Amino acid sequence: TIKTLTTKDIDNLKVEIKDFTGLNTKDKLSSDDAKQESQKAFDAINKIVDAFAENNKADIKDKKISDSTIAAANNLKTKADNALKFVNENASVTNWTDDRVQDFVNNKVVKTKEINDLLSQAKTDLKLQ
Repeated sequence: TIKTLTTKDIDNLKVEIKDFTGLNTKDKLSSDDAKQESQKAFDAINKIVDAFAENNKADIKDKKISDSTIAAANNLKTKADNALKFVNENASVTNWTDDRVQDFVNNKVVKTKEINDLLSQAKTDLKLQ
Protein backbone atom coordinates (compact mmCIF):
# COMPACT_ATOMS: atom_id res chain seq x y z
CA THR A 1 0.00 0.00 0.00
CA ILE A 2 1.25 3.42 -1.09
CA LYS A 3 1.98 5.87 1.74
CA THR A 4 3.60 9.31 1.68
CA LEU A 5 5.09 11.54 4.37
CA THR A 6 3.12 14.25 6.16
CA THR A 7 4.46 17.21 8.12
CA LYS A 8 3.83 15.17 11.28
CA ASP A 9 6.00 12.23 10.19
CA ILE A 10 8.85 14.56 9.24
CA ASP A 11 8.55 16.33 12.59
CA ASN A 12 8.56 12.85 14.17
CA LEU A 13 11.90 12.17 12.46
CA LYS A 14 13.62 15.07 14.27
CA VAL A 15 16.34 14.33 16.82
CA GLU A 16 18.54 16.56 18.99
CA ILE A 17 22.27 15.76 19.20
CA LYS A 18 24.47 16.92 22.07
CA ASP A 19 26.57 19.98 21.21
CA PHE A 20 30.27 19.19 21.74
CA THR A 21 31.69 22.59 20.76
CA GLY A 22 34.57 23.58 22.92
CA LEU A 23 35.21 20.05 24.25
CA ASN A 24 38.81 19.53 23.13
CA THR A 25 40.26 17.04 25.66
CA LYS A 26 39.52 13.46 26.65
CA ASP A 27 38.50 14.46 30.20
CA LYS A 28 35.82 16.81 28.82
CA LEU A 29 34.42 14.35 26.24
CA SER A 30 34.41 10.62 26.97
CA SER A 31 34.42 8.09 24.16
CA ASP A 32 31.21 6.64 25.64
CA ASP A 33 29.33 9.94 25.24
CA ALA A 34 30.71 10.44 21.73
CA LYS A 35 29.65 6.88 20.86
CA GLN A 36 26.15 7.35 22.28
CA GLU A 37 25.55 10.60 20.38
CA SER A 38 27.02 9.19 17.15
CA GLN A 39 24.76 6.14 17.47
CA LYS A 40 21.77 8.44 18.02
CA ALA A 41 22.59 10.45 14.88
CA PHE A 42 23.26 7.31 12.82
CA ASP A 43 19.97 5.66 13.80
CA ALA A 44 18.00 8.85 13.14
CA ILE A 45 19.51 9.43 9.70
CA ASN A 46 18.95 5.77 8.81
CA LYS A 47 15.26 6.16 9.66
CA ILE A 48 15.19 9.36 7.60
CA VAL A 49 16.74 7.67 4.56
CA ASP A 50 14.27 4.78 4.80
CA ALA A 51 11.31 7.16 5.18
CA PHE A 52 12.42 9.19 2.15
CA ALA A 53 12.82 6.02 0.09
CA GLU A 54 9.37 4.75 1.09
CA ASN A 55 7.84 8.15 0.30
CA ASN A 56 9.36 8.22 -3.19
CA LYS A 57 8.38 4.57 -3.77
CA ALA A 58 4.76 5.80 -3.82
CA ASP A 59 5.60 7.50 -7.14
CA ILE A 60 3.09 10.32 -6.68
CA LYS A 61 4.39 12.97 -9.08
CA ASP A 62 3.50 15.97 -6.90
CA LYS A 63 4.65 14.30 -3.65
CA LYS A 64 8.30 13.54 -4.45
CA ILE A 65 11.54 14.09 -2.57
CA SER A 66 13.99 15.64 -5.02
CA ASP A 67 17.02 13.62 -6.09
CA SER A 68 19.21 16.34 -4.57
CA THR A 69 17.55 15.87 -1.18
CA ILE A 70 17.89 12.08 -1.46
CA ALA A 71 21.60 12.50 -2.22
CA ALA A 72 22.02 14.92 0.69
CA ALA A 73 20.38 12.39 3.01
CA ASN A 74 22.70 9.64 1.75
CA ASN A 75 25.73 11.89 2.26
CA LEU A 76 24.65 12.75 5.81
CA LYS A 77 24.20 9.02 6.45
CA THR A 78 27.76 8.43 5.25
CA LYS A 79 29.00 11.19 7.57
CA ALA A 80 27.16 9.71 10.57
CA ASP A 81 28.50 6.23 9.77
CA ASN A 82 32.04 7.60 9.53
CA ALA A 83 31.68 9.37 12.89
CA LEU A 84 30.39 6.20 14.56
CA LYS A 85 33.23 4.17 13.01
CA PHE A 86 35.76 6.76 14.18
CA VAL A 87 34.54 6.56 17.78
CA ASN A 88 34.25 2.75 17.78
CA GLU A 89 37.79 2.35 16.43
CA ASN A 90 39.34 4.84 18.89
CA ALA A 91 37.32 4.34 22.10
CA SER A 92 40.15 2.81 24.16
CA VAL A 93 42.32 4.69 26.65
CA THR A 94 45.20 4.30 24.18
CA ASN A 95 43.37 5.67 21.13
CA TRP A 96 40.97 8.25 22.65
CA THR A 97 43.50 11.08 22.78
CA ASP A 98 43.01 14.84 22.89
CA ASP A 99 43.87 15.08 19.18
CA ARG A 100 41.24 12.48 18.30
CA VAL A 101 38.69 14.24 20.52
CA GLN A 102 39.35 17.50 18.67
CA ASP A 103 39.15 15.71 15.31
CA PHE A 104 35.81 14.15 16.28
CA VAL A 105 34.35 17.44 17.50
CA ASN A 106 35.56 19.66 14.66
CA ASN A 107 35.31 17.28 11.69
CA LYS A 108 33.29 14.11 12.44
CA VAL A 109 30.30 14.58 14.74
CA VAL A 110 26.84 15.22 13.29
CA LYS A 111 25.04 18.35 14.51
CA THR A 112 21.30 18.79 15.03
CA LYS A 113 21.08 21.60 12.47
CA GLU A 114 22.23 19.30 9.64
CA ILE A 115 19.35 16.88 10.28
CA ASN A 116 16.88 19.74 10.72
CA ASP A 117 17.97 21.38 7.45
CA LEU A 118 17.55 18.03 5.68
CA LEU A 119 14.05 17.57 7.09
CA SER A 120 12.96 21.13 6.26
CA GLN A 121 14.30 20.73 2.71
CA ALA A 122 12.24 17.54 2.43
CA LYS A 123 9.21 19.52 3.62
CA THR A 124 9.90 22.09 0.89
CA ASP A 125 10.22 19.41 -1.81
CA LEU A 126 6.83 18.01 -0.73
CA LYS A 127 5.22 21.48 -0.40
CA LEU A 128 4.20 20.84 3.20
CA GLN A 129 3.49 23.05 6.23
